[PDB]
Parts: sequence; structure tokens; C-alpha cells
Amino acid sequence: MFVKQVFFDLGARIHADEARALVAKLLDDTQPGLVSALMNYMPASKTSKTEFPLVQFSNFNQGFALLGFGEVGAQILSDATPIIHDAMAKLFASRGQGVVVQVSSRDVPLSCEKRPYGLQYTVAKMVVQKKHEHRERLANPETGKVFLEGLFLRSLERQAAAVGMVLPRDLVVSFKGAERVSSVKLRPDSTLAHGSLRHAVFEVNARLGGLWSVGFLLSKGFGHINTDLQLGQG
Amino acid sequence: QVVWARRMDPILNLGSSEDVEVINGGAVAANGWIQDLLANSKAGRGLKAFNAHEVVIPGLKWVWRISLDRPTDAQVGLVLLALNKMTNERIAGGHSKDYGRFVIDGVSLNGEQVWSQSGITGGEQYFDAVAEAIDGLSSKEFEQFAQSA
RNA sequence: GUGAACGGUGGAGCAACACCUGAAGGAAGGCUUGAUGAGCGUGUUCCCCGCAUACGCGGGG
Repeated sequence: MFVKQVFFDLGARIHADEARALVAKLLDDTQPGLVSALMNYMPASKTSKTEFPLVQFSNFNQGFALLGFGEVGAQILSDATPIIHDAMAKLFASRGQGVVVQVSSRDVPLSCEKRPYGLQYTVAKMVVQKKHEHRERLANPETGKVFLEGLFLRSLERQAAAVGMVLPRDLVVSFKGAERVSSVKLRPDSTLAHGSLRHAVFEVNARLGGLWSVGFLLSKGFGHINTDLQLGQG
Repeated sequence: QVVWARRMDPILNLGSSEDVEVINGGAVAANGWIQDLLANSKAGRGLKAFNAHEVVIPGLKWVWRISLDRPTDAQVGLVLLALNKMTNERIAGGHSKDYGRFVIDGVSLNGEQVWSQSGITGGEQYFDAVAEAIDGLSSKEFEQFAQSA
């Protein structure tokens, strides 16, 4: 269907996971249903859901951005945007002279069509490592290429099934090249880290017409980009 | 040409808190307005709309016809005095966009050209008649023209 | 074999003549196509959810 993208301009850049932790710390004392909505927690406990999370943080040059997938995620972002903006306004009016928080909002539709020619898509800061078995797959390129193939195809199928639209099942993807390999730490000052890929390029015969999220740690702000900017790039 | 005009939301382009110190309250009032705009956008008219308006392209030549039903020469002189300083006014237009500006390339008085760059040349008896009629022009005729029985 | 039997309502005639729907009246006052999405930090085994039924697979941060 359609997804929603809300940008919060603050005047200074804060990272997606840091903004996630900041709105977790700030709105915690009051309104527990709303933070249970935005961090996609279980209705009874603090543990997040194992399914596809509808609302995820993203990257903004002057602040942070929020993505609500589908009608439910769009409604959650719609009921949560003024409370988040008021919390940011009070937090940054408590200290200093005080800044003005600007907003932006977009409703990007989702579409996909199969074409008989390959198409190029570059994904920045995608997490692909979670276990030791994937590390054993990563050492050899032949058994790692098929792993990236299946990961990209399953991420596309999971997002298409989560948003509620049908995807053709004859898609042939291919993975060409990589630029860098780095690490991602969920919590600062922790020994544990997950391997991640920087500037991967992929080739799929079909075309995409919106924000598409691939890989792991999608909620934290990893492995997503707009295909609308990348088709006809400029 | 369809000419496109858009209205920007002013406080969507602040940038700094030095621009908001004249707004009473400061950042809090602009943030409340932003919250109201957000509540409008999720669901009362807003601002910064995008619109278009078809206009006639400039630089083309027009024609105007002003006919008279057996006029006195003071009336013809009145119309020519309007045509002399017609260039200060605007034809219809959007006042903000400075539309309707025009020069008069000519005035034909029953077929003969009486217009030059320095206003109207010729038709002297109409000008003397309207100069005679402007003198002695009292309010009394206007009063018993507008007076309703 | 009807107090029956028989019996044309007919002929002709102009609804027509003349009549102004008209006078007056501003589509306008205000409004950046300009952005937004394009590049920027983490270095190794820690919780929890299903299919199983543990030989392992997928997966939340």
C-alpha cells in the first residue's frame, strides 16, 4: 500500500539508534501504550515483537526520521508525532536558549513490477551477520553469495507480505560487489558486535517504487533506502 | 501561459532561534503552531498551498472600443482625459504580481489617429469643452442624481 | 304487421391589428517551485520468539 516518513529537524544531527534510545528514555514515565506502539513491544511485556516491525527509525541530516509501514504504522505515527515533537521541544527548551523543531511528512506509495532486464540498487549500512554459521558462510564467497541472495529475496518477500501487497515469485536477484565491511554495536561500550556491509550493490530484474528495507536491524536504522531516488538517480 | 504560484509556510523556514525572539513566547509558540499543523496534516484550513493561474502572455497588441451615444464634447474630452493618463492604472490583473500594466500604442477618434508618445495630440475642442465643464462642476448634480424617490 | 312504417341539422363566415426585456454593475483582493530524500561512528558470542521436538533451522535488539 503506502508508507509514511516523518522528519524531525532539530538543528543538530543525532543518530537513529541514539534518537530511539532518547525517545525511549524521555516518554517512559508517561503514556506506556505510545512507547509500546513505537518500539513495537509486546502488549504485555517489554520484549519487542519477532515479526516485521511497522515503525522504524531512519536517517535525517538535521535530526531523525520515522517510517510507518502500512495503515497501522501510518496511524501510529499520526497519533504519536505531536507528542514526540512536544517532548523534543520541552527537552531542548529546558536547556540553552531554545531551538525550534521543524517537521516534514511524506506518504510514499509502494509498487513493484517485473521487467526482463536487470536493475541496479545500492544499499548503504546493511547488517548481514547475526550468528557463527553466517560467519562460516561469509568466509567462502561461493556459499556467501547464495546466503546474500536468499537474505535479499526473503527480506523483499517479508516486507511485501507485511505491507499487504502481492509480489511476483519469479524474481532473480544477484549480488555484484561490496565496498566496506564494518561492525555495529546495539549498545555503546559493549564487547558484542554484529558484522555489517557498507555500500553493497545488488541487481534484480524487477523494479521497486518506494522505501524498501533489507537485512537485519531494520528498526535500528540499517539496510533501508529509497528506490525512487535510485531509479533515475540524480 | 499557466503561471504557478505557491505560498510557503513562514515558520517552516526559521533555521535559528534569533528569528523567533520577536515572536511572543519564543520557540514554544512556534512549536505549538507546528503541533497544530501536524494535527491538521494527519487528519480547518492550513497554509503554503500550490496554485496555478492562466494569464495572457505579455507584449502582444490589443484593441479597445469606446463608443458614444450622441455625446457632448465635454464627455468626449472626459474620455480623452482618461486615455491621456490611462498608463498609471492596471487592466484587471493580480495587484501583487503587477499584472495589467500597459502602454497605449494608439487612439483612433472616428478613424483618425490622435495619439503620440506625449499623450493625445488633437481633438482640441473636446479638451476645451471638458476644461469648461470641470470648472463649475459642483456636488449638487451628484446629490440629486443619487437621491432616491 | 313495435301509434308502426318514411324523414341529413343544414349551408357560409380570417382571431386579428400594433408593441425594444430593458436600463446600471471591476472576479477580485493576498500567495518564493523550493525544497526534500544523495556522502559521513561502532569489530565478536549476549538475551528472547516459533518450526520442530532438539540433529538444527528461520528470527527481535
